[PDB]
Amino acid sequence: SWGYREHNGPIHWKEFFPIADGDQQSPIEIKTKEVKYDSSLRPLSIKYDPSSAKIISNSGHSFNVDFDDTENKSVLRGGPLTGSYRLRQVHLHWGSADDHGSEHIVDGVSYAAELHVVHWNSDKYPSFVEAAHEPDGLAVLGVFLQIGEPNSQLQKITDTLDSIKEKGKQTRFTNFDLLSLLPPSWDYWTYPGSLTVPPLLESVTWIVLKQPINISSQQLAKFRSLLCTAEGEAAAFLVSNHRPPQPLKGRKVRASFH
Ligand SMILES: CCCSc1c(F)c(F)c(S(N)(=O)=O)c(F)c1F
Repeated sequence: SWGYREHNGPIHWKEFFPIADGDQQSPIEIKTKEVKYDSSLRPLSIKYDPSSAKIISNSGHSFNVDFDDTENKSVLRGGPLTGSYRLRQVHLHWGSADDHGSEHIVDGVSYAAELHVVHWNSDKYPSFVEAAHEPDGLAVLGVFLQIGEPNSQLQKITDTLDSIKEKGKQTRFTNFDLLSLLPPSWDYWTYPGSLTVPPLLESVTWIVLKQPINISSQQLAKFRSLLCTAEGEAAAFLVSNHRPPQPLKGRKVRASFH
C-alpha cells in the first residue's frame, strides 16, 4: 500500500493513482514574483469552535484530528471561496530534518512542517465524501511551521502521541482552539489543486498562509516517532510524509495581498 518509503512513496504513486500526473496536482512551488495580486479575493472569514475537535488518530500517514462536521459550527468562508466550507480534519506534514518538511515551497524555502486544515462545501454537497470528488468540493488551509518557541496548543497534540504510536490507534481529543493557532496575519496565496495524498483528487481550492507559526524542534521530532505500520507488523517509522512539488501546468497562483 501507498506510503512514503522507497517502495511505496510519492514517485510511485502514479503506478496506482494515475491522476498523480494530472494537471491540477498539489503541492507546488510558490514563486512570489509570478503570483498575481487579485483584488477580487476576500479576507478569510474563519469560525472554529474549539469543542468541534473530537478524536486524534494515527492514519499511518499523519495524525488526523477529526472534527464533528454534523452541522456548521466550524466553517471557513471568504478568501477565494463561494459558499461555506465545513471543518473536517487537521493533519501535519513534516520531513526527517527540520530543514525540509513542508509540502508547498516558497521561492525555494521549505519550512519545517506544514499543517493542513480540510474543509468541504456543504452549500453544494451533502457530505464530505461527495464533496471530495468535485472541483469546488474541498478547501484546504495550509499553515507553515518553522522552528521557534514551543507552541502551547501544539503541545496538546504532542502529548497524545505516545497513545497513538501504532497505525489505527485513536484517542479522544477536544477543546482545540484552532482559531488561535493560526498566525497573526492571514494573508494568503491560492490556486486550484489536489489532495496531496492518494487518491490525489483534483478537488481542492488551496489557501496557503504566508506567515508561519512556530513549533520547537523537540515537539516536531515527536511526530517522527509515529509508526506507519499497524500493531503486529514490522515496525517502520513515519520520519517524513511530505509530497514533492508538482508541475504548475499553467495554473494561476493569486495573492490576497501586495
Ligand atoms: C477523500 C480523502 C480526503 S482525506 C484528506 C484530505 F481531504 C486532504 F485534503 C488532505 S491534504 N494534505 O491534501 O490537505 C489529506 F492529507 C487527507 F488525508
